[PDB]
Amino acid sequence: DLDLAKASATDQLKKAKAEAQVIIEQANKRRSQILDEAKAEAEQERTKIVAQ
Amino acid sequence: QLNSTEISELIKQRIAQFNVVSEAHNEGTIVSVSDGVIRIHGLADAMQGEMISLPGNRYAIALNLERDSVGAVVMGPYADLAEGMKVKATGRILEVPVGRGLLGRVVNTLGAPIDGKGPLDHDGFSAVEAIAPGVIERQSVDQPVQTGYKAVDSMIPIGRGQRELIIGDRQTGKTALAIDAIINQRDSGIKAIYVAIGQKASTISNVVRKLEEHGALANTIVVVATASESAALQYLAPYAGAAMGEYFRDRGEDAL
Ligand SMILES: Nc1ncnc2c1ncn2[C@@H]1O[C@H](COP(=O)(O)OP(=O)(O)OP(=O)(O)O)[C@@H](O)[C@H]1O
Ligand SMILES: [Mg+2]
Repeated sequence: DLDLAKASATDQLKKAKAEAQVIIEQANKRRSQILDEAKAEAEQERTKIVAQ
Repeated sequence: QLNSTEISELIKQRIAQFNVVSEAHNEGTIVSVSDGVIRIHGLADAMQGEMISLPGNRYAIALNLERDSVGAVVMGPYADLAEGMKVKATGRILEVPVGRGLLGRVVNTLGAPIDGKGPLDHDGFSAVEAIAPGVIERQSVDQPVQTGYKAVDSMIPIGRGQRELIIGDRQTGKTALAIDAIINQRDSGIKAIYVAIGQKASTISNVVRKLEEHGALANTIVVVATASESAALQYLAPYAGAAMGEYFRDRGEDAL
């Protein structure tokens, strides 16, 4: 159970590093969504202002 | 394109419209003046609620027909008057212009335009004092009036033809809620009217500017009586505003 415990602890440690990365990846994607919708709303607003 | 020739043609057309032959009129004299109230001697042919024309372009309303005098109120600055000035009687009962050509204009309670846009186009006149349609002529309200806000469309819904009082203390958002209601009818096919009684003038200009900023102004009539103007004008402001709204009601359209 020393051999088992060392191997299993490493598998757990691997897992946490991986899942931290996938959270950060998804966060950058959500950032990109927010910013692209920011560009979209910027343009829409300008189209209103010129008519005024 | 601004064009001089079309203006010249219009002036000539006004000369053609003028009729030189005169008409007999009943006349009277101002006897006493105070605080916008007037006492007039003469006008044997006057009727209660009539519009009396004073010197200049100002008018007055006949309130009391006493035995030997008429009690009246000036619809403007009264300080320029003096006992003895002749006043003529227009048989017209108090009236104001009406029509769909008024949309997008800022107008005094006497129907005169206050904006710099120019003279006004109207589909005749409607009377300021009138009695509303009777019990048999009414119909149940069955259609929504979608204002912008979540709360009042969900909890306190308003139907076309309903009367709903926005009540609260000063600086609580009453004005904002009302004009956001106007602005959301911009596309719903409901005509809008805004009557400002006694507000500070700067407010009214800022409100019209915000209505223009969202493109709702082309769907609104705005009636103005500033805090500076004579009390009679304020008192009659909502009645004039009501007289304009009835035009759309009676032609089968919806108005707010
Ligand atoms: N939805 C809102 N969110 C935040 N502030 C708002 C909102 N609606 C209105 N206000 C604010 O309320 C304040 C007063 O608005 P408003 O002029 O409509 O009030 P009022 O009670 O009608 O005022 P008054 O009695 O002076 O006419 C303004 O500062 C405005 O920004
Ligand atoms: Mg207000």
